[PDB]
Amino acid sequence: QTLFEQLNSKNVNDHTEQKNGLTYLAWSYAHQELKKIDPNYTVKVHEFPHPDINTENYFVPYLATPEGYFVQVSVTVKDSTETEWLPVLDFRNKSLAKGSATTFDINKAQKRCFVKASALHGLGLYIY
Amino acid sequence: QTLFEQLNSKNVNDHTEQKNGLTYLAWSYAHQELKKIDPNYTVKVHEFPHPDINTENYFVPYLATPEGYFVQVSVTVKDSTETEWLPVLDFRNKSLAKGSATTFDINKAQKRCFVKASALHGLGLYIY
Amino acid sequence: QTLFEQLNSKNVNDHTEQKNGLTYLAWSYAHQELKKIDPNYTVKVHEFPHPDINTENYFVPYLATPEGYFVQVSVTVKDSTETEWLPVLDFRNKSLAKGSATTFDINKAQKRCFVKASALHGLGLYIY
Amino acid sequence: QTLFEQLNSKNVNDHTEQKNGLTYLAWSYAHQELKKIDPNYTVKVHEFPHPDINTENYFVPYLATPEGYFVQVSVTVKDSTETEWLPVLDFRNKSLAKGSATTFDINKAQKRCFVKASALHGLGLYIY
Amino acid sequence: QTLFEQLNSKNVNDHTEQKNGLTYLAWSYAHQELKKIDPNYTVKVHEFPHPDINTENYFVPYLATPEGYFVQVSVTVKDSTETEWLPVLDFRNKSLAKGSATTFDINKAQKRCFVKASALHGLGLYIY
Repeated sequence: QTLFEQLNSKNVNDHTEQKNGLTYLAWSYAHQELKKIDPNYTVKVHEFPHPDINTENYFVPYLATPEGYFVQVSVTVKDSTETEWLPVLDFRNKSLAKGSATTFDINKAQKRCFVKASALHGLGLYIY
Repeated sequence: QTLFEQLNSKNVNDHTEQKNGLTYLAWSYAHQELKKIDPNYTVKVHEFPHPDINTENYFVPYLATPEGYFVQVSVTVKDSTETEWLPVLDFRNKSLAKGSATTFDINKAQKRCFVKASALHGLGLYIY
Repeated sequence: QTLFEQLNSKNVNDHTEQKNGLTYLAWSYAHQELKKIDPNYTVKVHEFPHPDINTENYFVPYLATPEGYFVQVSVTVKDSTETEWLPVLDFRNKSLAKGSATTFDINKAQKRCFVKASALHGLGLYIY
Repeated sequence: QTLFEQLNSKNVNDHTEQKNGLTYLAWSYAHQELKKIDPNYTVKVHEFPHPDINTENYFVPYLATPEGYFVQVSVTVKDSTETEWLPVLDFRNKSLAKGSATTFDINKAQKRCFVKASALHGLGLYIY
Repeated sequence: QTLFEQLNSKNVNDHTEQKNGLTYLAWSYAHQELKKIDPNYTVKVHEFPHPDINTENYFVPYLATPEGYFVQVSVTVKDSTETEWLPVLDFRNKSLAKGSATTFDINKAQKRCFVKASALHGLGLYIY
């Protein structure tokens, strides 16, 4: 068949967490399923220059913008790349203004952006 | 036949949400239908220099203008590219002035601009 | 025959909205009719430097002038290009002074300029 | 015969509006008559540097002079170009001083300058 | 015979207006008579740098001098060019000082300078 249809036709319902009334598939499950399909696949978290620090060659792993925070994750399986963006959010799914976000929030957003970019491939597309 | 007519003759009415009295087709449905027609298609969100931050090589994913906010999405299916613009808007469909928009608003506008650019292709043109 | 006469001899009266006592043909209808005649046609919205912001490589999609706002749309069907200009206007068809226009107004003016440039081709010339 | 005589010998009286006691032929009629004679003809609205704004590569579609406003339209039919100038005027046909003209006034003057330049060709010369 | 004698021996008395006790032949009549004699003839309105505005590449269509206003028109029929100058004047045929002239006055002076330059050719020389 094809990668999209094979991956799309799977049930990731069992490995999900209901937090805030939303459904999330854990990254651990996503990491193994793609690993099975393709043994060698790449996950890259983009790094962007920081607006406040002017030191040269200083690149943080997230985008800080005057309006908030952004993350980017690029998942490449079998020579196909799917990029994704996401806003960093609170535990209550509310936006975080400049200077109100901790490093633990960014890491959670980075992990969440990975499982969503994988959903651009057939796996668990129905949840999003 | 042709891509426009094939895509135009589909019913996307079932997968729609009535919010504020407007009809919207979910991106998830748009992502799969184009994926079926063409296995390898590209979605690109344009990035523009930011008016307030003067750091070099700093590119946000939206356009901030003294009059408001703009987003752009370019969808390429089978070597044909359809670009689209849209204003970032509130939950009540009202405009957001400079310094009043959160990152969650931009992401929603980005997703909405994707399904509208896909409607430039035959799919779900009737809604817009 | 010829493109002008074929396009000119059509009834776009059914797909019109009477707002403020003026007659407007919806863009959706214009997008499909030209798409039928020519499968591959281009719509380009011109981008102009902004008078107030001095950042380099900053190009907004409209013209802000000390006297008001202008938009431009270039529609190319079958290797023929028809450019058009229009003033951005209120819901009451009144002019908007510098600093009084929202991004929702510009987008409406951009869509309206598209259907008028298409009317430079035979389609719906009688309305304007 | 010749273009001037053919075009000159036409009755554009039916398609005229009596406003302020003057006679005007609508642009829509002018656009179709020249289109018939010549399928491919060009209309160009000249763009001039603006006296107040010093930004580079900033070109408005009208001429603002310390004494008032000017517009220019160049109509080319069958390899012959007829340029024309006109002052931007009020609804009462009075002059507009620097800083008193809206974008709606400029557009009306641009359309009027087009039908007058076409009158340099035989069509509707008698009105002016 | 010759262009001067042929053109000189015509009666333009019928197409004249008596304003302020002077006789003027309308431009419309002049435009058609030369058009008949020569199908392709050129009218050029000279453009001069403006004394007050220092912006580069800014050229108005008239000459503003500390003593008043001047216009120039060059009419070329059959490879012969006749230039002409004229002062911009009020409705009462009085001079206009720097900063007292509107764009409507300049346009009237431009049209009048055209019919006088044509009178350098035989047509209607007797009036001036």
